Amino acid sequence: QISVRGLAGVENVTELKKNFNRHLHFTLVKDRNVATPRDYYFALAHTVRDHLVGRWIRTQQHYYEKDPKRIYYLSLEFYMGRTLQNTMVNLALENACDEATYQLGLDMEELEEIEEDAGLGNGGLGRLAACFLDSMATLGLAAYGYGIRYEFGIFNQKICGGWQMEEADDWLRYGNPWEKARPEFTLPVHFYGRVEHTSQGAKWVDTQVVLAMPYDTPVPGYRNNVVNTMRLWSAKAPNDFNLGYIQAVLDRNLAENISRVLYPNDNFFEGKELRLKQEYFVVAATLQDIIRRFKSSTNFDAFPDKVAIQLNDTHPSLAIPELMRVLVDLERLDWDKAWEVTVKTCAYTNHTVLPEALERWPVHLLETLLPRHLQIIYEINQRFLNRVAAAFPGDVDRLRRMSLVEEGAVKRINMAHLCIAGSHAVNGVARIHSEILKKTIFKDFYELEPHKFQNKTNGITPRRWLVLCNPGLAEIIAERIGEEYISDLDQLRKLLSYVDDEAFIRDVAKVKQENKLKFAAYLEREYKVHINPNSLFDVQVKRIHEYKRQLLNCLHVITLYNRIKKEPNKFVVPRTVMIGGKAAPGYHMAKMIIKLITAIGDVVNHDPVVGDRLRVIFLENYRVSLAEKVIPAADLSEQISTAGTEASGTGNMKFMLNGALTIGTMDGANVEMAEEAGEENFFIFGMRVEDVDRLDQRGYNAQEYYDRIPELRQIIEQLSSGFFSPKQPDLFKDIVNMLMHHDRFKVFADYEEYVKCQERVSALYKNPREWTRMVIRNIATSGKFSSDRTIAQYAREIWGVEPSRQRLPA
Amino acid sequence: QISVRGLAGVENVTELKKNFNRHLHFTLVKDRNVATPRDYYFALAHTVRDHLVGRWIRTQQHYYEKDPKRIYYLSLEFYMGRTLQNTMVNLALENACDEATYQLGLDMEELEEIEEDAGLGNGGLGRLAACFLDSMATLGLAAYGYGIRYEFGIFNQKICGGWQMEEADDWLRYGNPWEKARPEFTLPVHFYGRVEHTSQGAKWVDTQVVLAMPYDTPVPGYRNNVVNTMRLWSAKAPNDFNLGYIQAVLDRNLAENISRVLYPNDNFFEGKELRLKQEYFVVAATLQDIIRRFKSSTNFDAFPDKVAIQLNDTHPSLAIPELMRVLVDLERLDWDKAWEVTVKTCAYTNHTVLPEALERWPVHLLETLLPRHLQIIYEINQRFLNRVAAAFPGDVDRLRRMSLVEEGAVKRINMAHLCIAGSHAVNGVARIHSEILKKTIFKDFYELEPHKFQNKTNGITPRRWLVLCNPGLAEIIAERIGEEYISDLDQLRKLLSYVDDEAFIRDVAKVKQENKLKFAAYLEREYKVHINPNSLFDVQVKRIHEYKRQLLNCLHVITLYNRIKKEPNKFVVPRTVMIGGKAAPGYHMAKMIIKLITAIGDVVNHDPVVGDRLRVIFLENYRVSLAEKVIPAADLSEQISTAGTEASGTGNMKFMLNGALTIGTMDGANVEMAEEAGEENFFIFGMRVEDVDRLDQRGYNAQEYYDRIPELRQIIEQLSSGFFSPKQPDLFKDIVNMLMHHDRFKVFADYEEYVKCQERVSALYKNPREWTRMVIRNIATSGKFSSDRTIAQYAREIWGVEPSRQRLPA
Ligand SMILES: OC[C@H]1O[C@@H](NC(=S)N/N=C/c2ccc(O)cc2)[C@H](O)[C@@H](O)[C@@H]1O
Ligand SMILES: OC[C@H]1O[C@@H](NC(=S)N/N=C/c2ccc(O)cc2)[C@H](O)[C@@H](O)[C@@H]1O
Ligand SMILES: OC[C@H]1O[C@@H](NC(=S)N/N=C\c2ccc(O)cc2)[C@H](O)[C@@H](O)[C@@H]1O
Ligand SMILES: OC[C@H]1O[C@@H](NC(=S)N/N=C\c2ccc(O)cc2)[C@H](O)[C@@H](O)[C@@H]1O
Repeated sequence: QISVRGLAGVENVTELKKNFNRHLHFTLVKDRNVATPRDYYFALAHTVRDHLVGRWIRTQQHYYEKDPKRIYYLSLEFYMGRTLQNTMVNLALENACDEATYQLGLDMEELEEIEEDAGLGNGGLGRLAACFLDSMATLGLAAYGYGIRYEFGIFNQKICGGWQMEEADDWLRYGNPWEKARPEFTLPVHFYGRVEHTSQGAKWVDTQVVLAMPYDTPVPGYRNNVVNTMRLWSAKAPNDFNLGYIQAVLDRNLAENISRVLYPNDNFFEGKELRLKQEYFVVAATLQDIIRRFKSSTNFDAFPDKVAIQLNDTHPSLAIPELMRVLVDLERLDWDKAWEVTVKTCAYTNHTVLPEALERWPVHLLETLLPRHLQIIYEINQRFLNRVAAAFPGDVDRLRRMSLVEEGAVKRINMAHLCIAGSHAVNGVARIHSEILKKTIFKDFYELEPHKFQNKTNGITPRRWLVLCNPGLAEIIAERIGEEYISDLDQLRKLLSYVDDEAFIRDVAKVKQENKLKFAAYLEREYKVHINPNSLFDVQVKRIHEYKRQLLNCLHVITLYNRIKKEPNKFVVPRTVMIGGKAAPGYHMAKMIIKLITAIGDVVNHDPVVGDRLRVIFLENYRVSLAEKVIPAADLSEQISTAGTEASGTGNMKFMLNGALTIGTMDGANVEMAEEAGEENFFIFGMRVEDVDRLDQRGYNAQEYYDRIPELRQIIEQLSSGFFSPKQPDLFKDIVNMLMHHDRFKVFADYEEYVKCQERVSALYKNPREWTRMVIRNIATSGKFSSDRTIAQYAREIWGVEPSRQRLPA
Repeated sequence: QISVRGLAGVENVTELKKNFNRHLHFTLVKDRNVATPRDYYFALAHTVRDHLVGRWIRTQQHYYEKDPKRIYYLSLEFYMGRTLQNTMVNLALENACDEATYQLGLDMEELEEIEEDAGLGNGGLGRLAACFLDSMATLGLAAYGYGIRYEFGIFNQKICGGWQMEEADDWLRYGNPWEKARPEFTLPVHFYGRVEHTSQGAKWVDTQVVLAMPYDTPVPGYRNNVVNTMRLWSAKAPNDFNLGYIQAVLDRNLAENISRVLYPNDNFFEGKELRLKQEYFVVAATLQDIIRRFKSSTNFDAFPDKVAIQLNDTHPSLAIPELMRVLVDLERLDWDKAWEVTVKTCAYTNHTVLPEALERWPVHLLETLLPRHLQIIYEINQRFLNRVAAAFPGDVDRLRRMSLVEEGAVKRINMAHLCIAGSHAVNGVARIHSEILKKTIFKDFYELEPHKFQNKTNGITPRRWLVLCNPGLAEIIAERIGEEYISDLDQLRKLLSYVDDEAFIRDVAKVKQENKLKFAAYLEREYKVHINPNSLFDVQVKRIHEYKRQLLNCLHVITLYNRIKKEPNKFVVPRTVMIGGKAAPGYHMAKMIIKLITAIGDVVNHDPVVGDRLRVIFLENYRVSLAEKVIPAADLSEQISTAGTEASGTGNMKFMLNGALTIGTMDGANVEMAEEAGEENFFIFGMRVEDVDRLDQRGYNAQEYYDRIPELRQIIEQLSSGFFSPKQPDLFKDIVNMLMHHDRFKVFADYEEYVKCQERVSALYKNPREWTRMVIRNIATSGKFSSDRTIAQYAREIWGVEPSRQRLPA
């Protein structure tokens, strides 16, 4: 039907049809009379997966013969989403499958909707890992993603009476056709026990054993026949476990609980023993696998030439002392050489500056769980602090600031300090974030070792985030500049020479309109809600956090509502304001914010005077598959974190690529997006990092803003008095109290500039032609934010490997 | 290679080879350089399973069009064993697969050894269910086996220092290629709650819900293209389960524990809540499925014409009040009509007379767990007892004897009494057993309703138990009488006219010798033990129980040893004495018996004076796959239970069919085996049922035997003094104490006759020609003990359906 979706050749279509029927019959054990849509989805999944096999086998064969340096990306999160459409896109099968299913009397789109997301992540950090895997394959790198196969991913969110309820994400219930179990590469992981000292070395003994069983999922590159591996570990009890009898068998669950569930905290640290176990489990199994592969290529001097380990935040930081443990205790290398190998092997990526998000494990936990690792950590700290003492003689305060061991009521290990010490590179995820690392939280470390510190601005894959979710945009672009931009996103710059082209302007705007109509229809069907598709689609989608300032958006919404009620017969640009995202189950303020959003909707959406001029919708169960639908339909992208708090953001880049304009603070990657597009093509408002610092010195007084802005005072009085909760008038007192007396993120200080900047958005929207020309200038300059660029920089600047765009033989 | 294993046609062999390679590539994701024996097994399993699909689909289609009466066989146990070879046998694929694998450079036998048993049963009752499914398919009956998919089957037994250790039977670890998950037919099962009475009916409310997810396994008939279904339920938590957050997800395990593990008790009742839950779980899910299928054919009068439910012991006895619950509470039928339907639908098979094996559930358990069922049971009891009162006026003691409710310290429900009341037929499993039911434990019920009581003597399938495990015997038989006996085992009678045929005598004996050499080689390879293949193979394999009198065998063994040590230079017929079987983990005496057996071996097998004249071996981990190996190699079958205690036995029939002679008491099916073969062709010894009763009246005094038999006294003095346990001289005091003072099974009373009868065995073995002629007379008369005969009798006499030998279209 459309060009970018590949060829629908006669032989390919015939071949897909017959393999589809074969799978329906032999694999699913059904015929056409009894089959449900789900059976049809599964027959298609199996038909598609068959095309990965040859390439997957030959790619891994290739790495064995060529023996390139291997990249190991260790993450506790891989937020993959759905796999069917992505696989078709990367193999150029989409149009052929569309045609094959059409002739079988099936709608492929309807079948696509049946697949559950692999929701093995919380948000941005987990999605980054997934985008990275795609780019690593597309760039021909010998890369492996290693993580945990959680039985339950991020919870499904239901909204009940305006409140978030959680339900278990039982994503494996019907079976996962995209994975291959590899029980033959099952490995032991050790826990607890004690340290014994012998004549020649320490020994870790009397351990409890848990088995790590790998499941491999293929990662196809974009049309290059490269198929890499994501290996996810599942926890299994050994067979003599606990071995009255009935209870011993039932207690196997305790061991297997390690891989049961993803911790649902976005940007918050919870010092729970189960989480620690998960962190060690992935690290111990992965390293054994790494070393096995390295030996099957004694000379551990070549280890760093053949191995790179990337730590996705501090979550797999135990990789550092585990590598040391294996090299010293088992391989019998001397400490200093083992350490040299470790540093040159490992690199650490930091994803946050929020103090509450930094992992600081209590010493008593590590003592019981991983006694040898603690000993190794103490030894690392002693030797590191000796270097600091020598570089900064007599600077006693520097010593306690830089120590891996934090003193206090409970002694803790600072995992970030561990990571910096045991890595040859440390990067932040956007230029301002990386600068904040050098200037503030890791200042001491940067002064000791400036060479270690780097920036790698985040990106998103243009395969999932343009071609897959916005085929109509991808196609109107390809008609003018060809298809090569899909794996070389800098080519979008060529679109600048079409900014005054009347045909292109019309087409860009038509595609957006079609996406909005499709999403507006989606909302009615599955959620019975009415929206005006002519309105400006104002969307804020991301995890619910105080720092992300969904509350600032709320205040804007109420301001608009109050202004309409003030002058009802005045013209306003109509808006559909959509806010979505999950709150962490324990995060009370975030749950209150959700309730506020729905409570605002209840008032606004039923006021007869408002009409179809303002709608407020809470987008339930925001997740990768939902992002793929709402992002292409958006006009306005809300990126409004307090400057200095969003390390990068990636949602921001998704919106930019799909034809939304951005209202945002100079925070995270927003700064670089504004720089690429030009500041006149971005709706920038609010305090910069320096303004925040100035206010912090002086002291943030929210009352000042309340006193001087009458529109803001009215909103606070509405919230307090029970205007938005008539039956429970004090419902939102926690929110008012926080805003007035305890606001770490200074919502009030940015309110005036935000509202003003929002008026400028509405003005531009009144002029369809100029709105669209600014949109074109955003899409045209979004090339930098491809994860192919990001990964090319990791490869050259950290891992010491060259990317390749060459095809492997088909 | 051999005739009975089917044709190896050029097209079939070519087709198997290519489908094998296709599966190795697309299914397993391997090539020939990396594949292990297990991968090769799995490629073959998938290649074979593909041939079941068309037939499986068309068989179930057929039942839908013809709407025959359906048979539902409800069991908590299905001891299936391995499936690969059985599938090949029933589809006539064995020689073709053998040839296909040979040409790929593979030994199919070696691949067969890789498959784990489906060990979903304890022993005879579980194996009976499996044999029945095979016969039901072979006889063209519309039959379904319903049970539980246990994650852990019967434990693997390891012997450590002579003691049984248990390890979890993690049989699903590598995935089960023979099942198809059917998550779409998932059904709710209710637990706990309370009973509310409304204007129109009782209602069961506030229940905890557990989901029942079915897995279907095909059951192929022998060469008739009929493929029936075994449906096994797995327990799943609902998704809002318990729904702080992390714990709620982890607590899902509590619900899913229902299908976790098989209770390892053979012939013993343990009143554990988890077991009760398992019993209701299978019953509730199965009945919903039954009723669904019945409606998709309001007129519940036709229910019994379209449905038969067979209860395999009392384990699924809750079927009776559950059917009543559904018919009264949900369908709103009046009690009396619902009851009529129930009785005509249900039939009960009893498998034991041991009082400790009868299920008697505490009232307080049913009250909490199944409050409505208890109410229904009370109502059944009241109405049943009113019938008894009317038939036997003033017989107050009869009333309390027949009550479903037993009074005492704890009130209990007698599940056997429930079953008799709610069933139109009650059968025992061998003629003497069924007679014992009418004369003793169910005497009162037989007097009230003599028409209900029947016999159905057990059988074994000749597919697994001759063709599969003894191809060499099957072939020498087929050479003379054709292949038709495989599904008409009465034809073995034709072999009587070959009892003096010199060629046949030679061939029968050659096959046994070959089987003995193969098993003797098997023992050295996998267990490093030396045996003399010229010796008489004396085997007792079955679960370890006091009633089965492994101890009587032990005493014989020691007698032989003592006699040799007495007259070392006298000739004795050499014996290899093999004893194997699992003990229930809680059963202390059974565990002591195992230790005695190994301790005897330790002494006998290392005495230089004994030589290769006597060997005592404990066969570790006895299970279906091991039975298939040892039974064909056996010369002497030990069936030596105290008369009145073994309801039937089926092991006995397996040995008879495979060319072993039987030494046994007149107990269970032994009586009918002796009757078929002629008593001169059986080694019968010991007390009959009547002799046991006589001794019981008088009082069993073990001391009498100890005093009067000097050979027996010596053995007791050896056991007591520590001859068989020099380091722990008092090790066997519990055993001696039991034999001397507390022996329910009268081991001593049968000792003299046993030893004497064993001398007569040795004498016959000295005459190879006459041994073999007696063997021929056993095999020739083993036809009665085919489960095809058994199932034909259930069909005609209980279920009201005609068996059919006709082929369905291929
Ligand atoms: O069908 C559901 C089951 O599929 C199996 N996969 C098997 S047996 N082969 N898979 C091959 C394969 C997987 C991914 C591909 O891209 C290509 C082939 C997996 O190992 C199971 O974990 C899963 O439950
Ligand atoms: O391969 C391992 C997996 O196989 C799946 N089976 C599938 S997807 N199809 N099975 C078809 C089938 C089964 C038995 C047959 O005899 C014929 C076909 C089962 O549903 C899973 O429970 C199992 O783990
Ligand atoms: O670089 C990718 C993205 O990473 C996110 N960080 C996230 S989602 N978690 N960051 C830290 C963290 C997460 C879970 C924890 O349990 C502890 C720390 C940042 O907040 C984003 O600004 C950034 O775009
Ligand atoms: O009919 C088949 C076979 O059934 C067996 N009975 C068995 S193995 N269990 N019988 C009762 C029982 C089992 C487990 C329980 O938890 C309770 C009762 C009998 O002991 C055999 O003599 C007979 O051949």
